[PDB]
Amino acid sequence: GSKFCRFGQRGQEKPGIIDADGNIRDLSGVVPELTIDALAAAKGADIALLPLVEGEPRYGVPVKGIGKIVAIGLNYEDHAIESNLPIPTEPMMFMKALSSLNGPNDEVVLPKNSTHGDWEVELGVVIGETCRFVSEDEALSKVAGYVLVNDVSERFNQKQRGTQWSKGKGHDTFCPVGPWLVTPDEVGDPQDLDVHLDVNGERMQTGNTKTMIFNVAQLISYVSEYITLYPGDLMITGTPPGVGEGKKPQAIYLKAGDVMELGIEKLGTQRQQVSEWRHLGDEVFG
Amino acid sequence: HHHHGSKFCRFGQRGQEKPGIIDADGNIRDLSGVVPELTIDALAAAKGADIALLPLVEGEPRYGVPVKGIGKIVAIGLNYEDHAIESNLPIPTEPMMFMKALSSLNGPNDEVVLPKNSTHGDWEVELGVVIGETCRFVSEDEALSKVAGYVLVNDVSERFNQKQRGTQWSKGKGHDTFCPVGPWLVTPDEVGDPQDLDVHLDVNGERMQTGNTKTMIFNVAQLISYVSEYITLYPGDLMITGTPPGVGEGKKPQAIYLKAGDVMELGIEKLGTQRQQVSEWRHLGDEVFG
Ligand SMILES: [Mg+2]
Ligand SMILES: [Mg+2]
Repeated sequence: GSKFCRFGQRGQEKPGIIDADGNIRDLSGVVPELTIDALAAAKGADIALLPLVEGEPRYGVPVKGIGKIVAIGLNYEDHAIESNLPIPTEPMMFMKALSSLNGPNDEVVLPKNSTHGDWEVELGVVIGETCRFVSEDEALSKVAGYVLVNDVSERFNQKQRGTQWSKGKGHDTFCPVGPWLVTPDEVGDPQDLDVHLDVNGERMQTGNTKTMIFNVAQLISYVSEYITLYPGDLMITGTPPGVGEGKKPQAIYLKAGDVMELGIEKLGTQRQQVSEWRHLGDEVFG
Repeated sequence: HHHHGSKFCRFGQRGQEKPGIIDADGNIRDLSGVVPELTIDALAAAKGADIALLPLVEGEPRYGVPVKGIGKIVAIGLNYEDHAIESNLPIPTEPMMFMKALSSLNGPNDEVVLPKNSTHGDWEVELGVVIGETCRFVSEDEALSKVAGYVLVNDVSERFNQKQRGTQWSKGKGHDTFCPVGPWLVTPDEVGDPQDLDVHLDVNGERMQTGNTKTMIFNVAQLISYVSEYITLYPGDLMITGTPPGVGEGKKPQAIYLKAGDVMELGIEKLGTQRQQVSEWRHLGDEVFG
């Protein structure tokens, strides 16, 4: 067993594992919650003895207890070329507000009066062991698994209200994560995964993680010199070309009624409906 | 449910802190018989506790972060009018925001460990705001009602990592030990007006920063209201609201920075005091802070 998930309504999710047929099996008999500490027991469990889940439940964020999210800026060489930007010599880092975390298929709500909402399919890395000044040679051994991410962005809030990108990155619902935490033995080389994203069934982003400027090991090593990564932390590693902001002749942005569909090889798929802003009340996402 | 305010704290070694309240004589009183931990959800029961009945805490225990469960830290850039004048910077038309990585959180008097090869370490005394109720597109008129209390903060900064390794400030703000918070979570009825509090920070006994929150450009209510349109603030979240003039980076004729052996001492009216000793980098191993 190498694909883990969390299923059910928000705030009520249960731990699960994806069997060889693609069905969810309930892990509640083995571990109470899918946390990083629970991975060893969930990885050792006998799948054929776990009950099948009924009712076609919602996928939640596949790991409970993500403490913070570190985000990487320009990190695809073919993206740098398409934007006519220089190759960064060290990775741009910014924080992806934890309150943006959402389920993989959950509704994406555009911010108030937003006309610059944008998509960013990204490889997410979930840390398994504390990363504090870790060498590049040892970095990948600190990884618990990989996840599919959409780094949803508001380009006006990101770039036209100051120099700090996080202002356009932390909105409610702007970090769909999942549906699977896939352990490294199943993922293989994280630097050979096909990546894609469509909007309304029209392909917008195509790439492969081989063209990352800083690979996952380089990113973990660098980040750990500035910000300690603890088990459960998520790092989102940048996006290939094809974001709406870069479309020619004119940029293309998200609008109400759009449907985003994205996937990364071995990490499953996401589908989000995009809705216009409304006041989301006392809802606590994640 | 009285309207006189409270000074809450957490006391003990790391990972073993207990909930406390400060009495009028400055003693710590043990709250463990009333609530098991000093969380936001615990505040209701904690504020109704009769201080005179609680045990005196003996000895001089370490103060921890005064509230458990801070989920994230939102930080403001330039936000004191006198700082804008001393730096000859424009008065902002909207607040600069960045995120202070949660792993920088530390107790109020805990050692500050400089990152590797740091010669640009710097101090920033700030008024911290702990959120008590969810803030989502909240108006200025209702913002302060969402506040659980106020805390003293040092927004410790590595100016080279902050500004000379790219444009994103968080890279020089998230280092281990770079957000000492405390010693007290002070509820609004005790603080009074948050926009009339004296602020200071000394380094090795020499006064570096002097100010008063009356010169804030965006007041606390305006900051909460603005931030809440871009990022939802949940109970327990911390917002650090900027710093008065006198940071080391701004000293004339030459900037002055932290070095191993330096002592930072800071305070804000009604919020207590902090003291941090500064150390050269070492590998902190598997230690967890906060
Ligand atoms: Mg991104
Ligand atoms: Mg500051």
